[PDB]
Amino acid sequence: DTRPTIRPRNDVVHKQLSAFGQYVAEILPKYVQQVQVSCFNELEIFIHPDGVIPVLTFLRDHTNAQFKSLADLTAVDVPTRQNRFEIVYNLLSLRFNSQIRVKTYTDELTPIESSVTVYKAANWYEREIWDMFGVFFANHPDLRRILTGYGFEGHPFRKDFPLSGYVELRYDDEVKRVVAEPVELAQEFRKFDLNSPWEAFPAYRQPPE
Amino acid sequence: AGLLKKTTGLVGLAVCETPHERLKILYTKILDVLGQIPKNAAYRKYTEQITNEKLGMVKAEPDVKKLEEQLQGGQIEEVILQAENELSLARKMLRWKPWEPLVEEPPANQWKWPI
Amino acid sequence: GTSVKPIFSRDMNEAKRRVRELYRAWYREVPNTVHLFQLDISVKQGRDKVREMFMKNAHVTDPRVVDLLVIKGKMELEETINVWKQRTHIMRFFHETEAPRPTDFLSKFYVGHDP
Amino acid sequence: TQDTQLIAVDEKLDITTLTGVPEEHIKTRKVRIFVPARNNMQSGVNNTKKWKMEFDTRERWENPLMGWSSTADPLSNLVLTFSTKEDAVAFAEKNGWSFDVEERKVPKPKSKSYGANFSWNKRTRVSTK
Amino acid sequence: SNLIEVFVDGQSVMVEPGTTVLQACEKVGMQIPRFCYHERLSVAGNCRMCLVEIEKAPKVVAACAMPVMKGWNILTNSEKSKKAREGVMEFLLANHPLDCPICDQGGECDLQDQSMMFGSDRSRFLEGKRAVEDKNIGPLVKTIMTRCIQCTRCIRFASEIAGVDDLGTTGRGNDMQVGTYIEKMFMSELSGNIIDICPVGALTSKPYAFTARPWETRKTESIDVMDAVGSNIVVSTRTGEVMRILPRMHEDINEEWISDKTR
Amino acid sequence: ASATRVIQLLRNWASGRDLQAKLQLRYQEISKRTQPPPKLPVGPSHKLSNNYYCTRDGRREAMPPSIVMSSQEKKAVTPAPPIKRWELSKDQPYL
Amino acid sequence: TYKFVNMREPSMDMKSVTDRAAQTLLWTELVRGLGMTLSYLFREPATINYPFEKGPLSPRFRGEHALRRYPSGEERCIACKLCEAVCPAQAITIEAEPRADGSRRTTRYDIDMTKCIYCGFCQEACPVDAIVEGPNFEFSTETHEELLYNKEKLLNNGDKWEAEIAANIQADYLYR
Amino acid sequence: GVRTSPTGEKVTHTGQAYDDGDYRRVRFSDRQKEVNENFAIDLIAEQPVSEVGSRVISCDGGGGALGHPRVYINLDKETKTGTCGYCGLQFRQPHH
Amino acid sequence: YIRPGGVHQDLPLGLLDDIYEFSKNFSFRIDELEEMLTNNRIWRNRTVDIGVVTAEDALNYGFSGVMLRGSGIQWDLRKTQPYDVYDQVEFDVPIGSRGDCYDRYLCRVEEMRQSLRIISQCLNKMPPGEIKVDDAKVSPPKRAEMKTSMESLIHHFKLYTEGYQVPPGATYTAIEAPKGEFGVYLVSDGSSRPYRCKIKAPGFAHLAGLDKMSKGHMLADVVAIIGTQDIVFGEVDR
Amino acid sequence: RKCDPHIGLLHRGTEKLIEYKTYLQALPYFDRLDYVSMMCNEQAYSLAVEKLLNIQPPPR
Ligand code: SF4
Ligand code: SF4
Ligand code: SF4
Ligand code: SF4
Ligand code: FES
Ligand SMILES: [K+]
Ligand SMILES: [Zn+2]
Repeated sequence: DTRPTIRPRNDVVHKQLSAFGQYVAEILPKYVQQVQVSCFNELEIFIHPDGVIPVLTFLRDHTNAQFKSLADLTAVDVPTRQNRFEIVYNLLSLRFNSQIRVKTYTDELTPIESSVTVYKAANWYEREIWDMFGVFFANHPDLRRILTGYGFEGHPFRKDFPLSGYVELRYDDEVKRVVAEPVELAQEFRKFDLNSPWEAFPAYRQPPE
Repeated sequence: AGLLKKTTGLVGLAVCETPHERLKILYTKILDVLGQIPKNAAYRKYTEQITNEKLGMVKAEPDVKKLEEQLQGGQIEEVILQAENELSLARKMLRWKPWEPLVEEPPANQWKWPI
Repeated sequence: GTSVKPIFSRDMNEAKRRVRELYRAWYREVPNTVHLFQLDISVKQGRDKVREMFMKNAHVTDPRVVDLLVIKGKMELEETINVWKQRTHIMRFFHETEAPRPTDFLSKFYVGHDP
Repeated sequence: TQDTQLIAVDEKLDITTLTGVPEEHIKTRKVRIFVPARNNMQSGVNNTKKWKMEFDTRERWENPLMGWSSTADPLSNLVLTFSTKEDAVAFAEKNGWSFDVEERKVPKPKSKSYGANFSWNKRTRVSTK
Repeated sequence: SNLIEVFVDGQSVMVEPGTTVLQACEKVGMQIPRFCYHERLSVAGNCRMCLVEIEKAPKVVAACAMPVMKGWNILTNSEKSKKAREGVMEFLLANHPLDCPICDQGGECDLQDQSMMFGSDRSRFLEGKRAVEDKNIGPLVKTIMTRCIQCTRCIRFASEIAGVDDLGTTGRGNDMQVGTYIEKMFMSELSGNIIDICPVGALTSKPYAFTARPWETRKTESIDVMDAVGSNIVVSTRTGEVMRILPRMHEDINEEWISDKTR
Repeated sequence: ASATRVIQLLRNWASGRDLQAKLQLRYQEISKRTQPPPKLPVGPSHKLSNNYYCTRDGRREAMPPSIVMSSQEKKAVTPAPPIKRWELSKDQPYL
Repeated sequence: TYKFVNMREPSMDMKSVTDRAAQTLLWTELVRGLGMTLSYLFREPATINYPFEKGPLSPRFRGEHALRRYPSGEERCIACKLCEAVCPAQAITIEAEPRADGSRRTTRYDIDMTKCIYCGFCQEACPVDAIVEGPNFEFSTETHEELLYNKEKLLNNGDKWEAEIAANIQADYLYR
Repeated sequence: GVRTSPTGEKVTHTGQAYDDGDYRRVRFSDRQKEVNENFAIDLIAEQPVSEVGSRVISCDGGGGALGHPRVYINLDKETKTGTCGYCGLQFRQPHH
Repeated sequence: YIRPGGVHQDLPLGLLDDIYEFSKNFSFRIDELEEMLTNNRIWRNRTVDIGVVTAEDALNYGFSGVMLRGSGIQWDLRKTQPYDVYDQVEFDVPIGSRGDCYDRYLCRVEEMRQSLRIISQCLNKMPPGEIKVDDAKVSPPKRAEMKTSMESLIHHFKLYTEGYQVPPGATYTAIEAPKGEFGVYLVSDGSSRPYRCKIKAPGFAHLAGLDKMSKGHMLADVVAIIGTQDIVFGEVDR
Repeated sequence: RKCDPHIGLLHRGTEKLIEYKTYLQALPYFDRLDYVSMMCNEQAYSLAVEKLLNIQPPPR
């Protein structure tokens, strides 16, 4: 084939995903702000934060969507935006053999309606989002830290949280108990600025401001 | 109309010995609730189109197995199960009611993710 | 721009209300917590450490923020009540092992380039 | 355009009390907002288009052992990128950090003409090519 | 009123008449790859990588020297331009020495980076490469002249920004070598700047020679204090040590250069 | 360290199958650890001509995600046609 | 293609019920389990007599690191820092300086063997096959500091395992 | 070879040797200061200078793929010899 | 070993023979395992009708992999969304019936046997050619070329120092991991480093449902209903 | 009655550590997520990176 290295691209899936994207957009124009199909046939739906519950319920219950499995629930921390956190939902439809992406936005101080009602799988995913990033979710049953140690300060996955953290641990013999101290690395993490100053992909050349 | 299947395979999904009437009554309840939806909503026309095909579809075929094959919805017990979900979806859709225009246009650069 | 929907409290008054019983829920079990965890420290220095932690978070003048610490303190209370934090986690609040960092400019100039 | 029990929250965002940063690393640190200059060794410009946030350097001694560059400042390798100065300068005091901002240096347009290399009068005529 | 209009990749751009194609492309944001063209120095044309395709024009023009006129659609990413860039780089990398592990330009070499972006992924040059004897021009400038690509940036800098005419090109053909013929140190207060303009590791700094790598140093902006001009510099520090003082750009104080006493 | 036939009959009968045929220990059927040097092939792009990278750049042909609807009768459409029902296995339907 | 793993309905004839009842009272599947444990008792144990019988490895095995040198004697490392740049755990620290004779090598080449992940990325990145992971995997030590190798210990390893590392890359260089 | 320090400690090829007043020496007591003896700075000198009748040469360190990347040295300056950067082997044109 | 663009290096000569030799007797070893437990009265009583989950309950709880298969839900990414050359190999997915511990353990054992056929097909249909994408800008060039040609050396240098810049975008791939639907939500920004790599944990939703499956069962069955869980504790904790 | 599985006892910062590394450098992390599914983990990450790169591996 003329493209033995380039990954083949499917247009039929692109058309089916695009048609469904318009379908969902017309169904709930109250929350669906923009929708796009990526080059590698993946659909993303951009909803308003208030539409977290209604949009998910429609995708879960509609006969023409039947997205009945929350694959994962994560957020991407982008400090340059007004709402730095960007909650992302990934759903899979077993009946129609397709996956969808539903993404919202949220600043530091704003609660999001927990999707525990629609997807009981979200319950533990919600705690991770709050623990790693700090996004609080209202109506969550048992919202608490899930991964970080007890009495942990801050939210690690935030881009403004240092990788090495603020506190290390040590067994102090004077108190005969493991204690916490300010971090002091034997060798500091050698940061590597390895971004070439030459443009990589002209396709994503952001127009000048 | 097809012998009564011993089990649906799926755990918890009990076999419905009288599935034809169950589909007919639920589908009528679907168009019932869709009545409270004004015409302008895209939800009304699409769901009515889906259910109207399905309603005239279940009444035409008396056999269960031809119904399941032609419905393209797996076992029949899933069809009542999903039609029930469509009922609950339409009911709670009446509360939120997304026909209204977008509640708020997002900030200028909330999307657009090249950093 | 100047208006954004709240967490739990609509202004400082109810936000301050949710602080008070949180302090109440923190006062009562400190002798119980000390008994539970075999704290070396007596009860008395437990009570004001709760007071001091509540005191350092005083400059906050935003209802949404105060809710966040209020709920965060609730989890801290929850972690302490159902023996989720051990002695080391409790003693973490009492910064014991680390030497006192002096506050006068002269001492800082003597020890290092710390501004 | 959103009736969600909206209240007046005029006061500036003060999330500092929630980020968990200790008291020392929240005042005595002076962050810098700047557009990084191009690596003068190279000639490309694709690294001078995003505002950067960085923290002032601190002590870096040598280990009594083989002797790496030890440190005690966690906010040493933290570099943040912002697409606009206003977003960058807003992230500083929202997190409660004293900042100084250096405006973007735009290379001024320079008129270049090949014909000037061979000029009848002007001293810009080159002696080699 | 004089502003003529061009179409950089179709998008309309307002350009002062006499503007080169390269600057017009830069107006949109596209940076045409280049070796010989340095903004401060004159324009030469030896690079041949600034080649670009003008719409409905059969010959690829050199964006470093061609002045635009009315209604030109500079197809930067056209196929013909991409074939031209690959061809020109293939010639550049034909005789280049395999010194990347031992060349100081490694990690910040324009030839290296432009090979990753605009260049092939292999070589079809099954011949013997050329080698050129080294030259000595002082205890400050590393001279591995085998890596040179004859962009004549050093020649242009010496005769324009330095004022001394001792760097030139001797001989013709592939055997042409850039240097000073008779042995003589290239000494001036701005001598060390030829290290920066050189796009390859042909001219590097002897004091810093092979003591660090560009991807591992932390760059900190500062102001030089050796002289009263107050040139802005970028002090590069790694593991609490100072290796390089690179010039910054200010366009008013120090342009893009620093003195040797500064560096 | 292949055992006596008396054990083999007892060992086989106790397990209920012929164990001498397929054994858990590799005696000699393994490949020799000193193998002749290989001659690896080349990729499809290992050509001296008509192999310009501009015609085989996988990365440079990834367009930005195309938008279909943006905030700033038509038949109902499913994301994809419903899957066909899986049929029973033929080698061994019921285990 | 799916198969129903557990959809076997036992027969209700007088024969089958008695066999199940006979299986119940006279424990048979328990005897079958017992009978097979006896089969493994008489079999051949697979234990290898360590350390007299070390396990079987491959030439690609990644173990203790070592810097090799050219047949002339001069080291192979020319301090390109590729190994340090690609080290996923940043266990490599390199400091270079112009040697007295000209061609310059590392003055500090330290590998943190308690921070190393033994991924082998260093030996791939090296353009001169200088840093390699030797066949040794028995360099356990009593103190943490003894693990933190520097240039001298690594160079000693290169002068110790050279008779083995040379053969390994001799058998594997064609694959790479 | 290895030169001992005045304090009585072997000096590494890098020139490292602890000062008499340096406290960071107690580590070596009851242990041994690891130092290599095959000083590559010395061993490369013993290699004879190869003589070839050609303006340029190609050195790969021997072994083809097992050596360093192939480089070409310009043996034109009759004043001195050309040494490969990777391995250090010298070359010289015999009276050109 | 498995890296973006293929694999590191080709198989050592004579490896396929050893794979065939090992797979030849593995059918017997599987029968050795399953004979002592499948019919064992003690084993079934320790797993049968324990940790039973429904169909819709498993789907909503985010369960994937065996847990959908073990409880009637006919789902397997190796067949529904074939990745790599999984669309060419033939195999049978062992759908369970009761959904308890015993059914899933049987599904695991049957999935063990079914992999042997996939191993058999891979061994008999292994094609010739290279092992990495023939593109130096993504996979490193061969060591023979890196020491010979200019472009290979530069690409090897840049690929092992900076890496291959990837187009700015976000993706969520998933594969039928031996435990579930392991997947990654990879978010790039056009640089040479990821911006966010969220790791889908098959055990995360699995362990989230442990309370639901443990409802009513005796504490001594809690080990049984985490044994069928197959929670490796480097994935849930990440 | 309830089973509260306290996890995080091995919360190594893998998702944060991946950000600071390159795509090739982050490969060994996925081998160290699930101690037993090694190639399966790398296969998922490889497919993700290849999908973004719009590049397919050779048939072998
Ligand atoms: S100048 Fe550039 S291409 Fe030449 S050896 Fe140095 S880094 Fe490599
Ligand atoms: S020495 Fe450098 S600046 Fe001078 S011509 Fe050669 S490459 Fe250009
Ligand atoms: S094998 Fe060890 S030293 Fe080498 S690159 Fe990997 S982590 Fe670094
Ligand atoms: S990769 Fe090899 S040559 Fe380069 S610095 Fe490391 S050991 Fe030295
Ligand atoms: S840039 Fe115009 S020729 Fe080099
Ligand atoms: K240079
Ligand atoms: Zn050599």
